[PDB]
Order: sequence, then structure tokens, then C-alpha cells
Amino acid sequence: LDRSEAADTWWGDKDYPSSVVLGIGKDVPSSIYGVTSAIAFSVGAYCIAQSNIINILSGSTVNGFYVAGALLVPYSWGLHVAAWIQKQNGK
Amino acid sequence: ERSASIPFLKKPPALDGSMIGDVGFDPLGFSTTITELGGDLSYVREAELMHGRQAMLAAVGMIFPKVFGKLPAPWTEAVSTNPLEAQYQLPPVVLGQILISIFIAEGLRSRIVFGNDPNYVVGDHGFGSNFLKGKSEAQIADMKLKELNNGRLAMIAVTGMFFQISIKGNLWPIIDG
Amino acid sequence: KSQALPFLEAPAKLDGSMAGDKGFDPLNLAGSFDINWMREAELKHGRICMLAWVGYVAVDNGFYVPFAPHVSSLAAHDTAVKSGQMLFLLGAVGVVEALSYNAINEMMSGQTDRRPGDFSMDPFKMVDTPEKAKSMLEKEISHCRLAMMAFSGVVTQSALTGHGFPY
Amino acid sequence: HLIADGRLDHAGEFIIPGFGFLYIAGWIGWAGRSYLQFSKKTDKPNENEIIINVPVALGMMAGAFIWPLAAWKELIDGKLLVPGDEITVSPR
Amino acid sequence: WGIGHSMKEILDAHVPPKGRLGSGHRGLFETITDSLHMQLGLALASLGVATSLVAQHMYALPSYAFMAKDYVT
Amino acid sequence: AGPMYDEPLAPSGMGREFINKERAPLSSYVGASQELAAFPGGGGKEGMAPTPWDPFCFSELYKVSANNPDVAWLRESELKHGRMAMLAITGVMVQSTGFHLPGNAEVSFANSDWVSAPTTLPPVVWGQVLAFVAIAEGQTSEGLFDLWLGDTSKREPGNLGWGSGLLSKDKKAADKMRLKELKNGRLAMLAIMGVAANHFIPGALPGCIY
Ligand code: CLA
Ligand SMILES: CC(=O)O[C@H]1CC(C)(C)C(=C=C/C(C)=C/C=C/C(C)=C/C=C/C=C(C)/C=C/C=C(\C)C(=O)C[C@@]23O[C@]2(C)C[C@@H](O)CC3(C)C)[C@](C)(O)C1
Ligand SMILES: CC1=C(/C=C/C(C)=C/C=C/C(C)=C/C=C/C=C(C)/C=C/C=C(C)/C=C/C2=C(C)CCCC2(C)C)C(C)(C)CCC1
Ligand SMILES: CC1=C(/C=C/C(C)=C/C=C/C(C)=C\C=C\C=C(C)\C=C\C=C(C)\C=C\C2=C(C)CCCC2(C)C)C(C)(C)CCC1
Repeated sequence: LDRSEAADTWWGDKDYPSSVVLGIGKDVPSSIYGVTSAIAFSVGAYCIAQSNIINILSGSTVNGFYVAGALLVPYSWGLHVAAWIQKQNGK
Repeated sequence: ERSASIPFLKKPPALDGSMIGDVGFDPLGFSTTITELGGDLSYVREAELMHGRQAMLAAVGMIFPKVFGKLPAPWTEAVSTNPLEAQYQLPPVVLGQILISIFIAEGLRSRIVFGNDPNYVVGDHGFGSNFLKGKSEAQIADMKLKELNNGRLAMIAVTGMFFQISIKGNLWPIIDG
Repeated sequence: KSQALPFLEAPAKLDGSMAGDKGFDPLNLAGSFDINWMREAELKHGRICMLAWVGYVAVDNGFYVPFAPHVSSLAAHDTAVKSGQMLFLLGAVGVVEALSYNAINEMMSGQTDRRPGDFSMDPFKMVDTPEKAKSMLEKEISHCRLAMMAFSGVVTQSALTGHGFPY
Repeated sequence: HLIADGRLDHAGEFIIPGFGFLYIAGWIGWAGRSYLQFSKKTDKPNENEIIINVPVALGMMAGAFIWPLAAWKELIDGKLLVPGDEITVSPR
Repeated sequence: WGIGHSMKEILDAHVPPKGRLGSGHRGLFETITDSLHMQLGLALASLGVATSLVAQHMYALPSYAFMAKDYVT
Repeated sequence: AGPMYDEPLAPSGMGREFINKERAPLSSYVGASQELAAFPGGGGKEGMAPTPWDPFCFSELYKVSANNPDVAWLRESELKHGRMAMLAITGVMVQSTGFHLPGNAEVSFANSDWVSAPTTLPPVVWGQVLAFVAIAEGQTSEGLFDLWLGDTSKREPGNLGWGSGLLSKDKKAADKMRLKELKNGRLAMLAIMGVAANHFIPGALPGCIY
């Protein structure tokens, strides 16, 4: 990737960042971002709790579909940050 | 704009039909990145011809030891007819002397490979070039394309052969055991 | 106005330009993300489901290759995996799928005028002109959607109860 | 063995001596700072630093007993810190 | 291909609100990709930290057989 | 070039003029208390003293740096702590009498130990309470970084919009109600922290019953 092939994303003067920083998610509405963030956080917390807390994680038997979904907690964080960004962008 | 081999992908920018066997087949873009780097495709084309010729020779010499025969057997009686076992069964004398023969050939080739000869044609080492004197340039292109296609086929064939002998121990339509 | 949901209007991106455009997008997913990727994904799912449906139906109505295990299509996956042919087909489709990585990149970047779900397979020039292309694309996408739903029903019925071509 | 983590069962090891030293050290620093503030206003600050005006220096040493309140008052009044662009700084 | 990230874009748009960290990380991509000494310094710092880590971890968690009783090594 | 003795380290054109502008004073906030100014001579009326109380001058610490919060933020935090402490002291007082919700097989709300009362509940029951508090404190908080640097524009300190219409239209009566809020909140803060201190170390609050 060359230095020229890069959009101007700097937003220090502005109060909020442009939607270009979201990449492919620039056009995603804020309501969809927020509701998906809530669903993702709930599902990931449920998966981690059922993997480690409710059942103590045994090496012989780990579900895998609970290991997946545990990654949605960072995804939920990103989704709610993007929800805020889209809310301030009015998009 | 579109490759002639893969008609749903863009033509490779480096390839432009100015080479033998050019059908725009470069999904990854080796020629493209080489041209961005600055080098030419002469090295890759000559390496292609080298590999194709070696694969053709290897394919014939691997279907042979057990087809028409393992020589008159002065010393090769002990060498196994299995090609993958014969390589670890050549004797020291023959092994080293084949080694030095191919070494001197490759060392002679290396200078014209990495030299700055402007008149050098890719795949033109002068070995058996006398037959090309009679033929015309269209015929020359056709014959070079035939050579390239045969080498291209043999590169993949051989590769199969080797694996079939490794995992099954025999080819399907020939070499029953 | 959206025809599927006549109580609201269709999004900006559903404009007829694409085949099978009934103005159906209650969630604005194709407004949220590029629609060419959506159409290519829809087409790919539909072709896989069409071939899967007809293959399931034939294997259940006796259609096997020489040197094949005579097994119902439900356990055909496991038996073919054990035989190893499954991995050969995996490589065969993986070649086309990596070429599809390249094709999708070119389509989205605009380096080529590639339509979604297009690999330039027209031996019989079935769509060499615009109106033929529109008609045949609408008919395909209809078949894609219908076979997607039909195969979901089939495989599930098969995994739930019974067997045979009917279920 | 002295335990210095914050537990009040062993306060006398570090916490009480710590506050005592902090008070004494702030006393010393405040006396020095206040004497410097005086000595600069004088006609000959350079000679006032090497020949101490003891009559007022003892006054500053005494008055520094209440330094935590005096320091807070000067901070609130903006007289503890010199602003940032009134102090030399080298070429960055 | 298209998927991925642009480090220039990431650095440029990572700037906290109200100019807490000045203009943020604008221009750092240019300086790092132009200056080999900054890259060398970052690599050396990371490798020194890694060397300290292996030194601290080999003795605490020996991985090779019978090395624990080999005191000189 | 502003109220602060130093220019903010935030740069020009990226926040400096936003931080270094004029800010409202402590005297323009409804927090004065007649009780402190309850002695012969100088004194106040209507429950308010003529001047506010700030021996440590935390209100005007912004002039030293913009790291320190503004009086808008401090009033927001004061009203938040007061409201939370009022609910907390009412809750402990009601719970210690033994009154509790009906309950069932799954949940048992019978526990007079306010310290360990949440521990008795199932994970879901207190989970809902904490989740509601987490969502609301976080949704209602918009423009709080603006109240820190001082821009009481978008957000008034303590005005979440919940029942703000019931405030009287007269300025005097509105300020009277706000002062009643602040006084009850501060009393509840002292009460709840005193009960907690009494629990942790006995004898901290001699008038305790819990
Ligand atoms: C291909 C690589 C590989 C292989 C062969 C194994 C094999 C094993 N692991 Mg696993 N493991 C791996 C990678 C791998 N691991 C990775 C990357 C991690 C994260 C650091 C772990 C962490 C881990 C832990 C903590 C434990 C095991 C254990 C096990 C055993 C049972 C696991 C099981 O039944 O999962 C079956 C699961 C599946 C068939 C589906 C898995 C699909 C995943 C979730 C896809 C997504 C991956 C993700 C993006 C990668 C980043 C990691 C992310 C989760 C943070 C087995 C010996 C257990 C063990 O041996 O205990 C004595 C055990 O306790 N593994
Ligand atoms: C002094 C001297 O000599 O001068 C020379 C000079 C000069 C110019 C060099 C000359 C020349 C020409 C030369 C050297 C010509 C050499 C030609 C040669 C030696 C050409 C082999 C091709 C082989 C191919 C394509 C193999 C395909 C192989 C394939 C596709 C397969 O069979 C596939 C398969 O096997 C698998 C993979 C697995 C099995 O289950 C199934 C089968 C069997 C089907 C001269 C003029 O003649 C003389
Ligand atoms: C001068 C200069 C330079 C240089 C620099 C350097 C040399 C640096 C270094 C640095 C360093 C060398 C650093 C380091 C750091 C570190 C850190 C920061 C760490 C962290 C950690 C953590 C975070 C951890 C955590 C954890 C975990 C994870 C687990 C366990 C527990 C704990 C907690 C421990 C350069 C070149 C750049 C250029 C410019 C200038
Ligand atoms: C408790 C405790 C602890 C802890 C501690 C800590 C954690 C601390 C911190 C600290 C800190 C973190 C601090 C900071 C600071 C800052 C600043 C910024 C300062 C300033 C100062 C000044 C400015 C001064 C001045 C003066 C005065 C006032 C007096 C004298 C003179 C002078 C001038 C010097 C421990 C564990 C150890 C244990 C023991 C106990």
C-alpha cells in the first residue's frame, strides 16, 4: 500500500470522527450498530460464563461454539464505539 | 482488459502477448510484481523452459526403467526398479560422475544466465539449434510454443507420478506393480 | 415503494438495476454494506443449494458413480470423507474460490466491469444481448431463491425423520 | 522486619515517620522558597544569597511551620507556579 | 485485495478528543516509513525486551531436559 | 488570555480556545447554606447563606490547570452522589425493619444485613439492577466531558430531564427546591457513610441503630 492510497481520516479539529474511519461499516446505521452491539455483548458474556464460570473449563470437553462468541465482546466494544460515531455523524 | 485463460479476471498488466505461450494466466501476479520491482520476465521464462525440459526427461526416464528395461544390468542389477528407491541406490562412481556432468553443464550455463548479453534469446543455448535454420519465424514460434506446452504438461504430470509412486506404489494405467 | 412490504418504500439501492428486485430489504442491510457482495453471495448460495438439492435427490433415487459406496445421501458426507474424495472436491472448489477472491476484489474495486456471480460461462451465448441477460438473470435468481428454500426444507426433513427422495 | 504497605497495624514503621519527614521537608523547602522570594526583591540579590540576612531568614524559618496551608493558598492565588512561557526552554 | 487495514489511515485518525495528545499520531507513518533509524530503534527496543524476557523465563521455567541440574549452563 | 493563569497545553485550533474561555462562578450555583452562616451578625435567610462554602477552594482550582474539574462537573457529581445516597439511606432504613418483597422458591428477599443483602440474591436478580444502573449511567451521561472543561451549554449540572417540568416557574421557588434537594442529598450522604463507618468500625456513629 502506497502513501497516496489513503483517505484523509484525521479529525483533530472536529468533535467526532468521520464515518470513513469505520471502513466497510461507514454506511451502517447507528441503531443497527447499537442493537447488534447489545446482542453481541450479551451472547459473548453468556458464552464465556457457560465455558468457564458455570461449567469449569475441562480440557477433555470444551464446546467450541462458546470459544467462538467470546470474541464478540471485543466486537461488541467496537460496535458500540461505531454506534456512537454514527450517532454523532448523524448517519 | 480480461485474461484469455481466466475470462472473469483482469489481464495481468505485465503480460501483453509479447511472449510465447502468453494466455494471460497469472492470478497471483508474479509478472506484475516483477515488473513493479524492475526486472524482466526473461528469468522466469527461461526457468520455466528449464523445468519443463527436465520434467519431460524425468517423466520418460521414470516410465522407462520398468517398461522397456533396467539396462543390460552390468551393475544396475542391484538398483531397485522403483524410481524413488533407485536414487538412494545409485553407486558412488555413477552418482558422482552424473553429478559432475550436470555440474559442469549448469556452471557453463550460469554465465549466459546471469550475464548482460543483449543478443541472448531465452531458451537458446545453441544445443540442437541447427534445425531452426530451415523453419520460418511463424514456424519457430509454433515450435517453441509446442515445447513450452509439452514442458508445462510434464511439470504437472511428473508431479503426479512421483506422488502416486510414493503413496500408492504404482501408476494406474501402467506399472501394475 | 417496496412491493414486498407495501407499507413503506424500498431503499435507495434497490432500484431494479439488479435481477429479482422486489424492493425487499426491511433491515437496510444492502444499504449498510455494498450490494454487489450481497448479490454475489446470494447467487453463490443459490447455486450451491440447487446442485445440493439435485444431488441429494439423485443419490436418494439411486445415482451413484462406479466404485462408490451405496449409501443414503444423509451419511454420504461421512462415507465420502472416509473414502477421501471429499478433500479432492474441496481442492477443486478451492481453486475456483481463490479465483473468486481475485474476482470479488476486482469487482468491488472497479478494476473490471464484472457482474456479481459472473465467471463468464456462456458456452451457448445464452445471454449475449441485454434483454436476454435480464430475462435469464431474473429466472436464475428466482431459481436460486426457490432452490435455497427447497434444499433447506429437504435436508432438514432428511435429518429430522425418514429418508428417500420425497423427504 | 518492617511492613510498609499501608496496614495500620504497622503504622509506626513507615506511615507516621513518613508524615513526620514530609512535614519537616516541606518546612525546609518552604523556608528556602520564601527566603528566595524575599531576596530577589532586594537591591542586591546576588550578595543576599551568599550573605544571608539572618534576621529575616529566621523569620522565614519560623513562618514555614504552616507551609501546607500557605502552599495551598499560594497555589489557589496562582503564585506558586510560574506560567509556562515565562521560563526559558531550549530550542525543541 | 481489498480487505485489510491501512496503517497510515489508522495512525492519522487515532487522535483523542479536544487535542489531548496534540494532533495525535499524524505524520508518524511518514516519519517511520521514511527514517530507518526509528525502525531500527523500535526493533532494538522490542528485541531487548524479548531478550530480557527469555533470560527471566529460561531459569524460572526450564524447557530443556536436565538443564535445571546443570548449574553452570 | 483567559481565566486560567496558564494557557491550556491543548493546542490552538484543537481545543485551547474552548478550554480557556470564561466560566460561570461558584456564586451562581444554588448551594449556599444558612446553617454555616448561622451566628450573630453575619447570616443568611431562606436556608441560604450570602456566600458559598469552600474552605479548600476546589471550585476555582481550574485556574491552575484544566486537569482539574469545573464547578459544573462538581455540581453534577454532588447531585449524583446526593441522589444515590438518598436512595441508599432510604433503602437501608426500609430494609432493616425486615420488610421485604414476597419472593418465591427461586428468590428470597429476606435479609436484614444491608451489607450482605445483595450477596443473598441469585445472580440474575442483582444482575438486572446493576445492568439498569450501568445502562442509565452512561446513556444519561452525554456532554459530561463538556461539563468538565466547563461548557455548561448542552448539559445543565444535575438536569437529566426527569421530572424537571415540576420545578416551579418562579426563580426563587425553583432555587428553594434545588437547595432543598442539595441539603437532603448532603445529609443522606453523611448518613449513609456514617452507617457504613459504624458497621466497619463500631462506635463511629454513636446514634446508630443498624
Ligand atoms: C488447530 C489448532 C489447535 C488444536 C489442534 C488444538 C487442540 C486442543 N486444544 Mg486448543 N487451542 C488452540 C488451537 C488448537 N487447539 C488455540 C489457538 C487456542 C487459543 C490460545 C487454544 C486454547 C486451548 C485451551 C485453553 C485448551 C485447549 C485444549 C485443546 C484440546 C481440546 C480442544 C477441543 O476439543 O476443541 C474443539 C473445538 C473445535 C473443533 C472448534 C474450534 C473453533 C475455534 C473456536 C475457531 C476460532 C478460533 C479463534 C479465532 C482463534 C484465536 C483464539 C481465540 C479463541 C482467543 C486439544 C488438545 C484443552 C486442553 O488440551 O486442555 C488440557 C484446553 O484446555 N486449547
Ligand atoms: C545430441 C542430441 O540429442 O541433440 C538433441 C537436440 C534437441 C534439439 C534437444 C533435440 C530434441 C528433442 C528432445 C530432447 C525431445 C524430448 C522429448 C521428450 C522426452 C518428451 C516427453 C514428454 C512427456 C510428457 C508431455 C509427459 C506427459 C505425461 C502425462 C500427462 C501423463 O502420462 C499423466 C499420467 O502419468 C500420470 C501423472 C499418472 C498416471 O496414473 C496416469 C498417466 C500415465 C496418464 C534433438 C534434435 O532431437 C536432438
Ligand atoms: C528515544 C526514541 C526512541 C526509542 C525509544 C525506546 C528505546 C523505548 C523503549 C521502550 C520500552 C523498552 C518500553 C517497554 C514497555 C513495557 C510495557 C508498557 C509493559 C507492559 C506490560 C503489561 C501491560 C503487562 C500486563 C500483564 C499481563 C498481560 C499478564 C500478567 C500480569 C501483567 C499485569 C504483568 C525511538 C526509537 C522510539 C524513536 C523516538 C525517540
Ligand atoms: C500511602 C502509602 C503508599 C502509597 C503511596 C503513593 C501511591 C504515593 C503517590 C504519590 C504521588 C503520585 C504523588 C504525586 C505528586 C505530584 C506532584 C505534581 C507534586 C508536586 C509538589 C510540589 C510542587 C511541591 C512543592 C513544595 C511544597 C509545597 C513544599 C516544599 C517546597 C516545594 C516547592 C517543593 C505506599 C504503598 C508506598 C506504602 C506507604 C503508604
